[PDB]
Amino acid sequence: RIDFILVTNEKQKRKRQAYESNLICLVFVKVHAVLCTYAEIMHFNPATRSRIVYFILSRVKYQVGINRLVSSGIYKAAFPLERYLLYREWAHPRSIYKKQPLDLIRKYYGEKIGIYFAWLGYYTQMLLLAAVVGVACFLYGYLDQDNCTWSKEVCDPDIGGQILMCPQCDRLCPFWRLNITCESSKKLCIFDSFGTLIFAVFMGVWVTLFLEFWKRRQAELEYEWDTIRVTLCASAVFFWILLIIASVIGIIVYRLSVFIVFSLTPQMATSITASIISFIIIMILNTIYEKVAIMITNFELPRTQTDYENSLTMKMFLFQFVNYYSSCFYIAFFKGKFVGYPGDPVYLLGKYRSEECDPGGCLLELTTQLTIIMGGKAIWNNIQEVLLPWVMNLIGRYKRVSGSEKITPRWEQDYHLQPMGKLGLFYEYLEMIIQFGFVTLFVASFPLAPLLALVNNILEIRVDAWKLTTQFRRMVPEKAQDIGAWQPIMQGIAILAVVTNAMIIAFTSDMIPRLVYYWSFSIPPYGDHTYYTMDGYINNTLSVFNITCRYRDFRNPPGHPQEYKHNIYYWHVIAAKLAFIIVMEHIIYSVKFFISYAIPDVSK
Amino acid sequence: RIDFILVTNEKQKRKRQAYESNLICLVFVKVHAVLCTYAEIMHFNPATRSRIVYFILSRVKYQVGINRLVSSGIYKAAFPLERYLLYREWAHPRSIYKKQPLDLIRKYYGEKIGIYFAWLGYYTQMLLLAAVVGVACFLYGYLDQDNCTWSKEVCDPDIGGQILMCPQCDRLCPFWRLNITCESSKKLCIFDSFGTLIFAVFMGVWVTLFLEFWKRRQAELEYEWDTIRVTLCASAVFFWILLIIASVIGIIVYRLSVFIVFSLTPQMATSITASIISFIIIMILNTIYEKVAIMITNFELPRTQTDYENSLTMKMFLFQFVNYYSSCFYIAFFKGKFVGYPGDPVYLLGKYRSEECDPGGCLLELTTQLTIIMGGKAIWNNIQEVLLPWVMNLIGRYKRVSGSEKITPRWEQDYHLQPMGKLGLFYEYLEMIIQFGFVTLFVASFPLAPLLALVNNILEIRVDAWKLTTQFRRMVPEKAQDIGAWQPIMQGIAILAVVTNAMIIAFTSDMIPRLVYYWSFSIPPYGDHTYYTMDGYINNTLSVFNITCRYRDFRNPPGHPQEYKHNIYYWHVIAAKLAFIIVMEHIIYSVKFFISYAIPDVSK
Ligand SMILES: [Ca+2]
Ligand SMILES: [Ca+2]
Repeated sequence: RIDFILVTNEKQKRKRQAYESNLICLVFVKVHAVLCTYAEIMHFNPATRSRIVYFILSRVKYQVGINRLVSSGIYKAAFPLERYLLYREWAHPRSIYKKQPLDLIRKYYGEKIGIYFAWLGYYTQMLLLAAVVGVACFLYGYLDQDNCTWSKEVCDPDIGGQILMCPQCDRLCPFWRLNITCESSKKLCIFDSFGTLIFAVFMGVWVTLFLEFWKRRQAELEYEWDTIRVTLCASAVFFWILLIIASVIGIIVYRLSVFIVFSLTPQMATSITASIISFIIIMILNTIYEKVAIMITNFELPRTQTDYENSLTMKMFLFQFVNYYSSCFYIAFFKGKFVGYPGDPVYLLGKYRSEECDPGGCLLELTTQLTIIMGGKAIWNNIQEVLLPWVMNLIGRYKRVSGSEKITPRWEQDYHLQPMGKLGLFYEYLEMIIQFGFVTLFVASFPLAPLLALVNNILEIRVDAWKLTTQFRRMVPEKAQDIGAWQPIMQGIAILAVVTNAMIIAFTSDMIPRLVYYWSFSIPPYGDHTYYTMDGYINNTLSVFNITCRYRDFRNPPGHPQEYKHNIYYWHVIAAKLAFIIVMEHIIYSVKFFISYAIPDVSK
Repeated sequence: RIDFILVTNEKQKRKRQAYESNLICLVFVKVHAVLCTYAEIMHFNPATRSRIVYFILSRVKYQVGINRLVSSGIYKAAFPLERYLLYREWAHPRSIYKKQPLDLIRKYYGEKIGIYFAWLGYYTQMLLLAAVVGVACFLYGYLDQDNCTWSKEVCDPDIGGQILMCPQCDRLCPFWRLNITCESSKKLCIFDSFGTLIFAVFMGVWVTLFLEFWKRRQAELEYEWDTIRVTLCASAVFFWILLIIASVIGIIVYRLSVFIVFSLTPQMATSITASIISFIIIMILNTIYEKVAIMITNFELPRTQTDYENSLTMKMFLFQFVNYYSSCFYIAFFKGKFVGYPGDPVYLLGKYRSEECDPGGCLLELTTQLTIIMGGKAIWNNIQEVLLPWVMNLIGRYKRVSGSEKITPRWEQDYHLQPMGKLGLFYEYLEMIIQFGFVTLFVASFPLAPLLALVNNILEIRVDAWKLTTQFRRMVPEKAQDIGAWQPIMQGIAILAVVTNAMIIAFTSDMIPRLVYYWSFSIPPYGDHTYYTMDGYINNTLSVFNITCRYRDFRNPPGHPQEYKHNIYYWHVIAAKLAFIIVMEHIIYSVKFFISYAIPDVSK
């Protein structure tokens, strides 16, 4: 029974006939394994039966491997050929919610694809406790939003009506009031109130437990399963940061476009629309960033893709890092900053002015860009994988695909299946490490981003199950362990996540400015109250600006001793911002030190 | 030739005679190795000749090892028996400065003691580049101290003479002027000026390079050489923090003693004297902390000392951490804080007041406590090791000790030598990890603390060479690698050092308050000058206090809007303190990420 099938005319022909000769123990050439004699050199099962015959295909070149032989063009394809159950209890409609038979991914696909499919299946249950603490925040961020006087002053037009602010832009830009920030700041109080600073502190607890409990999990998965130089790297990173700023400026021009033609408030309709339009070009500029990441690595020194696990990963992911997240690193740490003396922008070192944010925290503009990137990439990378097959279950496959595991010699049909690609699950880990660096990078806001990534991870655990089972020409059942190049990147994201979640709460969410006013401006030092009460916070926080209106900034009022230089309060909150950065990092980095000390990695 | 020598009466006698029987292939019993037959079970040289016969002594107990046999009392001692050169070119006066033959510590003592003696020898050259950048600071902290107007106002009695401060203590405590802080603040400007915030940033660069270049070094050393549970651990840490605060209060009462009987200013003579008196009791309370660390581990569960490498290390070092450093963690983060409304102390939750620091930064009280702890422990732990032998080279040893390597059967003389102790180089790594967590914990101040620890590490590299060669009964040449339990502790000190050096500069050194005044109070916002100049900083920084005098604090003057609550400036500097914590950690933790990425660990 079959294990692997292969498929200037006479000049390449003599290059081909000599390799098949010592392999011996259109028309497609069968193999079958002499089977034992290469099973002792490396340390039955049809998934293993394709392994050893690929190990046979590894050593013997020619006299004058299919690495350069298929890349030259002599061969057109070389490919291989339990499956019935993986369409029923693990694939689609006949049943879709049943626990994943991960040891029956060893049975078919091994651990190249299993260590993604248990890292996905662990991720989903680890997103389950992370989504109820999104629903918990959705409970007391919305249902508790009837008294909290953050999003009650802003929607009462008596506390939030007469608050006449300044324009942001220069021309065609109004003196816009408050009471136009209510439909955004009635749902803003579910994203920030108290159970996000519980939740992001929980997320920092979560991601540093998501790691370590997976570190115990993959150890259990390791248990149940087997076991000129500084000049060349310079001009690869140096053209890169020149192309980072293209991606940072990609959103902003498409921020310069849609905001003109426009003007369920239109402000939510626009922030959806620009995060659709920027989602178009980040879908486009993703294609270029794969092609300019290949041509920099082949212009880099020789190693087959096998070294691109260390080099294309650190370039193509890190392009995707810049392509996806450095737009969101704009709406978060660089958008809302740099207003000055006459509302002085930094003018962005050119002839135009720079742009500002709104007085609710600029987190809502993030949290919809966060939503419909990670929930648009969830759609678009699970609609692209039902459009490649150009149908969803055309043929019946009721008694036929049982037979395709029975015997059913069909390799003319398996030639029609698309090849897996030269890089395997590199493109599939990429769209999840992109998702994982969305659930943990910008999560203070939108705590249901686990739930959105939960029902995604009930489908993506099943749609990637389905296209591996039905659609793709079968990948070689390679045995790897420790998923590899992403685990320093996940920890590289997670240590960056403890910084950036804390920088989300401090520098792009006005909850520390709320925390402080509760504790240090409604006490009678600088305040007018008896005990702690959040009454009167929206007038009590911002800076007036004489016509020589308020703007989202902590600055001395004009007509005071040192005006448009900061306050005690810009100084206190930025000192409490920087303390919250300092405290919550030194606690989460201690709990990361404690929890990894509290439980050993190897299985109990 | 000899490899290892051993040495109710009849009741213990029958327990003894049966072990020697199958070992066969006062009066001291020789051994010599049947030598080959245990050299294949584990994977010539007299240093190895004592290894394999100790490996022979490992398996065969008795029928009814010297672990429990010498601990019971049947045996009185069991011990073992190239050496001429290690007294000449590596030991003392005949020659003392010659490069250490570290591979000739493999020749005699192996890698139990060699991996300390190359970790010391690397440490010394890595303290050499760290001491010139102490001399560089000693150049432009002293020789540049003629204009800097920090320590020129304080010694000019015209800028620092009329500055009439407040008392610190309550009774017998004066209204003390300035011009009594000049002899301390003429040498204060060598400890803090610019080339300490270069140097501590250099130290944070240094310790994160001291690690990684040793990580490359020990890899080269690995290359050239071989290859109820939560309830029991609770009440060990819970009685401990009750004994931490004894060590914190150990200094303060001996701060309450000497400061009464007293009152080259007497203030330098007192800070030497109390850091002599606290050095007495920390020498005393060290003895208790060894005895209460043993009796907690034998009251903990059974493992011979072999598990005490993981448990006595994490208790006895961590006692020494608390015994030595938590006095210096008092003079640094908890001494100079908590002054309040009528100069309100926190009263230390009792019937007495609390105590304050001086207006130069409280770093000088640290830097002499830092000096004469680490330079008194350098004396006392290298005078205790010339007093145990009760002489230094009594006998001639010119042609005799050459003969002790020639043959010279002398085991009656080697019985007189003191035993090495049950724990080996645990007490010798301890006094250096104590020194290493002095060079890197509290180093912003005293940049010659590498040079003090350099000439120490020319003697300690030689006095520990000498007592290993002449004095001690020879340790068993055990082969270990990665020095072990201290390498997570060194990295545990070093990641704590990046925090605490930055917390030295910010929270216990007024250089950030100098940095800020240079940049943000002598510009005309809040200032009265044309360009940046450090003129007028000592009046311009502190808080007046109506009789209702200045004190080292950033507070609103009485008779202002919200008095004795902080300023823009307490708010700016503490925001720039916390930023300097944030920036220099995120740069040093990035350079730690960059340098460990820049160079691979395994040898080139
Ligand atoms: Ca997929
Ligand atoms: Ca010593």
